[PDB]
Amino acid sequence: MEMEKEFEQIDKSGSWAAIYQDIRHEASDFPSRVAKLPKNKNRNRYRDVSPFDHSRIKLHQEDNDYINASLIKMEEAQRSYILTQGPLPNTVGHFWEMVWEQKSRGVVMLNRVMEKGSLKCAQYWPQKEEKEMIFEDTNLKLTLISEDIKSYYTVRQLELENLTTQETREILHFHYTTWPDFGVPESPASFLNFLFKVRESGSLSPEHGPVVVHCSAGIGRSGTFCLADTCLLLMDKRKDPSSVDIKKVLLEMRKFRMGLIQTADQLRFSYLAVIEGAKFI
Ligand SMILES: Nc1nnc(-c2ccc(O)cc2)s1
Repeated sequence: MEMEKEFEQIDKSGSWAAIYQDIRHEASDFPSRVAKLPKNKNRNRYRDVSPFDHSRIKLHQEDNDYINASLIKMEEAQRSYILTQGPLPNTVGHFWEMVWEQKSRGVVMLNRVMEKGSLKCAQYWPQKEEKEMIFEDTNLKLTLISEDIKSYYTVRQLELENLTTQETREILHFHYTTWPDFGVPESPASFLNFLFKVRESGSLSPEHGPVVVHCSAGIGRSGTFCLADTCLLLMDKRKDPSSVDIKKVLLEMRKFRMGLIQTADQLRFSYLAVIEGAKFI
């Protein structure tokens, strides 16, 4: 069923809350035993948001390999994403270790450091060229190279250095700065513009490790970003773009991380973004 018609049918009937609960009811349930170990309690931002054991990212160290991060592997679309939480004061070194080990080119950030008067994630990148950051626990150095500030997003060039080998890599930081404190954006136009800027960079392409995507919990806004991207790629691989079922794509993605899309308003916004983006695809 053409999703644009399914959309008007749900909207006219006001059944967004009913569709969303059906998804929550059918979603996969897999163990997260490593996330709930007592040694990991200070590695988790939210008690109710954990990575499944089968899909979790492992840090390459014998001490403790745990980070709140999942590999979402979309087989038909041929795209992979790492979804993670906003880093904590004691996990900023783990975060950059993961970026290094997984060979990521891009980091996508969909939140502000402060929202609703509370801290949603650590200040995990340098704000001035001449004041670099050193992570002593993971032996990494991070330098701000340049910054391009626009109306809806900021793009930063960073240099990450493995102090152990003196190898360096260029990381691009794509920071969407205008998602509102409550609700979802009114138009998907600036979110779609942002997504196509990330694509243009090469960050989502198979010659690199998976893109790292985060918000505060790494399931709501982060879920919207990967669902829209995968749906638009599929609408292009299929003889009948109309065969793309956004609810079936979301349940597939929920096999890899729990809770993707946190509200009925985020589900509706995801439909809007894909409907509007398809008009350019
Ligand atoms: N009426 C139409 N159905 N499909 C179209 C299409 C699909 C993929 C593209 O890359 C460009 C155009 S137009």
